[PDB]
Amino acid sequence: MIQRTPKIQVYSRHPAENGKSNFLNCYVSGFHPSDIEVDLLKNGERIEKVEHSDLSFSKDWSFYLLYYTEFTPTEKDEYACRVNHVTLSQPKIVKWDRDM
Amino acid sequence: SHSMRYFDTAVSRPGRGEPRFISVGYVDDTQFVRFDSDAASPRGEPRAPWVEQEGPEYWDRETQKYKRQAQADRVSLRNLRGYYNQSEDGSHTLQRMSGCDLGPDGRLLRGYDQSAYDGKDYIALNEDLRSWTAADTAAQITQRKLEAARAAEQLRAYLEGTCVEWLRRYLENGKETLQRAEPPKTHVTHHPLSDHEATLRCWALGFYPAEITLTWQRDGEDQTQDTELVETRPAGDGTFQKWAAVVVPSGQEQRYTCHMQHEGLQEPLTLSWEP
Amino acid sequence: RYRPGTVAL
Ligand SMILES: [Zn+2]
Ligand SMILES: [Zn+2]
Ligand SMILES: [Zn+2]
Repeated sequence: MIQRTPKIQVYSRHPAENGKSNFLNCYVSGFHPSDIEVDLLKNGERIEKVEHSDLSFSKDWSFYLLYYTEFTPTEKDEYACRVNHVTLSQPKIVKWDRDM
Repeated sequence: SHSMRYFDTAVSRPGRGEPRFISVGYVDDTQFVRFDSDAASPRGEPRAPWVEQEGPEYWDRETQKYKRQAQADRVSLRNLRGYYNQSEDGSHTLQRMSGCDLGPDGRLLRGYDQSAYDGKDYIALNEDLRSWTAADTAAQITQRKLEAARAAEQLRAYLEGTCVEWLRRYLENGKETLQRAEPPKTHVTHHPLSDHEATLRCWALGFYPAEITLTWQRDGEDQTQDTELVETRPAGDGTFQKWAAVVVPSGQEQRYTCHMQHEGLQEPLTLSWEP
Repeated sequence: RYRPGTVAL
């Protein structure tokens, strides 16, 4: 069947200043089929209170979801988004760069 | 260009239960409703505050249409699974987009009802709103089954009455958020990759609606070939984010401009890297 | 408001 591998972007809601509350977003788009597993990580380990949007899809029929959580950034803490799908042999871990 | 769209997705899980039906309704790029058949007691729920008001008949009835639609899709999969003699053990996806483009005079611009099987165009409703189009032989089988039923008559009445009428009501009920334009906030950045080149990345943030055009230009000439352009992404709070980037040889940064078109801006915005 | 019921494919 026709299968498309997810594009993943990891970013915050607003530009991140330390000690100021914000949201960590992990946006997954352009994938097919819909079944997909997504976890957000803090310094390696899972974050538990993660919400997500309802399954929708673009003009070319490919799916997108947003996984997000409130957080408070810190110079030392490292964040990421882990993403498993059929088209991947291995779960992809994408590091949050701070650039926006 | 105001719009309501419903996005249905039915996926088969042959060795683990009935297929799952999930539907989400948008007015433009703002979600207002969902139905998930894997929910505990499945009902159509509000996802925006400008439809929470609607009475019990409204919500009971939408739910009623949703449950009946989920039954037809399970059936629709079961049938289509036949029409390609596919094993009863691989998962399969049916997707549907139905909705309305509104006009200047509060009138119908364009109605939709299209589908796709396993991520691919299967059958669609034509512009006139009383004729169909298929992709292969297998969707000819459906075309007869839908002409016989007079589906394009009952969809035309839906998307010429109900959809336009109820869109207009949603736009008016959620005017504070649906019919504002919040144009983009912008900056340009410069990251060196080597001694001799740097990525220039033009950022648009805090915009609604999502439709936006970002482009890079070297002395007027678009750099359509060199411009990396991520998919627009939600900020989480109703606004969107996008960037466009172009690797420029250092020394020549001043010949580059970033051009930006969005509903919330009346003139194109032109932007450059100022050291 | 959602589309009305149509015969399966
Ligand atoms: Zn308007
Ligand atoms: Zn060099
Ligand atoms: Zn180089």
